[PDB]
Amino acid sequence: AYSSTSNIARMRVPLNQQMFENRARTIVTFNATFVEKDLGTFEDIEHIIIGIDVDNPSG
Amino acid sequence: AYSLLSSRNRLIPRVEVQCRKREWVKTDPDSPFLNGGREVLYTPFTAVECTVQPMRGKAIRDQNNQLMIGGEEDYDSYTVYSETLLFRAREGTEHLSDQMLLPDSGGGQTWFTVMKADMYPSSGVPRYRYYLIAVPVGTEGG
Repeated sequence: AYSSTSNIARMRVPLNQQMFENRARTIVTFNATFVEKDLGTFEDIEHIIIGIDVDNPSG
Repeated sequence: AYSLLSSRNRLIPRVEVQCRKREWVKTDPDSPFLNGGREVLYTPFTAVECTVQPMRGKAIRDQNNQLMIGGEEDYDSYTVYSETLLFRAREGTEHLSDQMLLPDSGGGQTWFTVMKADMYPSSGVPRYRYYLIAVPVGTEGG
């Protein structure tokens, strides 16, 4: 997408020491969005094991 | 002592040229400045015999018509050998540099101002070499 624009400067440039050539220059700024793809994946979680310890005073 | 060079040449043609001395004067009655309204006083004269030659190279500052942001300005110069004494400006005085009238590249005639004078005090013969630059078009120099 388009964002903004800079100042437009008009210039005169000598050529072969005989003539002045008309020119101009500007900078136009755009927005963009870039997408890239990973090189792999991790393994899934198929099985989960959890250990539990319940501290109590009776034993 | 030199003998042959102490006499006028008899093979290469030589010509005479016209010149004019230059002073300056203050005109404003009340201005406190040395400049005032400057004026230049002239007194004409001629050189006995001279030889005129152009610049030898093609350097950008030696070209005749030059391109500036305003327009194609004008420039000329020469090298002159002469048997007349011409003087440059001297400081703390009211004397200015001598000028002499020569043909230009545009077909007209204009005044050239002496900038460099060469002398050989120990030799004796009165032969000199000068280097001249054409006065800016539309003015009488400085």
